[PDB]
Amino acid sequence: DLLTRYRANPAMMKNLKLSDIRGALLKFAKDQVGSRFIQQELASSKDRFEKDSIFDEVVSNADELVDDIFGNYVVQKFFEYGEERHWARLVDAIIDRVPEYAFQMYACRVLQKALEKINEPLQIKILSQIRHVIHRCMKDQNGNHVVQKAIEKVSPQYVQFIVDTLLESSNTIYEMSVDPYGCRVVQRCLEHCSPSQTKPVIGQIHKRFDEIANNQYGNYVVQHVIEHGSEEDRMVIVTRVSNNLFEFATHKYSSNVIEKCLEQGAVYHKSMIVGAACHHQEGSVPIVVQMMKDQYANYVVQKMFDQVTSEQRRELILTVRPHIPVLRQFPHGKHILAKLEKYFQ
RNA sequence: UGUACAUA
Ligand SMILES: [Cl-]
Repeated sequence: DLLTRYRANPAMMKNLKLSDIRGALLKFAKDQVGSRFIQQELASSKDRFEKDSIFDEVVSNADELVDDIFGNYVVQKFFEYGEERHWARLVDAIIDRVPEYAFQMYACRVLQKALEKINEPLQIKILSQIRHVIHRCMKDQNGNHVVQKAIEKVSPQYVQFIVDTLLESSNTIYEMSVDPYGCRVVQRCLEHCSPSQTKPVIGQIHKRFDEIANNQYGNYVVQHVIEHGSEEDRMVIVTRVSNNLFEFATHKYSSNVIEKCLEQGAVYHKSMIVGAACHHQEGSVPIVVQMMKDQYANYVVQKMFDQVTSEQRRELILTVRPHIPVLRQFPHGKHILAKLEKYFQ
């Protein structure tokens, strides 16, 4: 009603305050114009008691606001000015339905904002609800962002249950690594968890490495292992890539994994890949020249020339050059061997 | 000539 009146001429109630809303918070918070009023007031006010004047009403109506298209923004703003006592009341208002809020488009942003802002005891209280639904939650279109947020903002020892969920069955890190949302959880885990946690997670990735490497989402998991795994992980991967260079290079997704090995590898890593690329089986064209005729592997050769040492390049040039005008015959060869003219002049 | 990552 005051809402319906304020909507008429908004800049005509320019002296409206937060405590003039104190019975209409629900209607205001669920209204496009009303929620923008509340937010603009919370951001401009330097008055703790005006802000707290509707806070009791935000708490009382929280469960109806957290998954509202406009109310979720209102609830979130009340994490921006508290300390623990103010954060604890908010968390209590929602804690019991956190298992559902994590799956919801709007309410999941309240859960993320809470983890962003509240102290660690309160974070752990939110995670204790997530424990119940964590497997579903990891690969939910909404739930994965809450799990990602947990891994980024909570110390590693209190997300152990998330890591143990990735390891809950033999096929779980595979299942997660090929899921469009699950794969982001795996990547956050490789970025932020302790080596005690990432070791068995990476161990499982190695077991089904080829499959994950050529999956449209798993290839990012493998790339994150190359960057965030141990020196011994990079060695097991470069070694396997080198031994199967042509097969990795000629497939859509796994070709990016070689490029990552080239980009992040040390000199001896690059040496093993160039070595495999230049081996000439007594009855065949060298692997590198075949790679240059392939829709994906030609980009891998280009990445090679760009990242390897001059002496490793010399080995490539001396193996390619007895076969070039034979390569211009091929489709896009003109543009392929032109991008490499820099190294043939 | 070849790949992702969410709210008015
Ligand atoms: Cl949804």
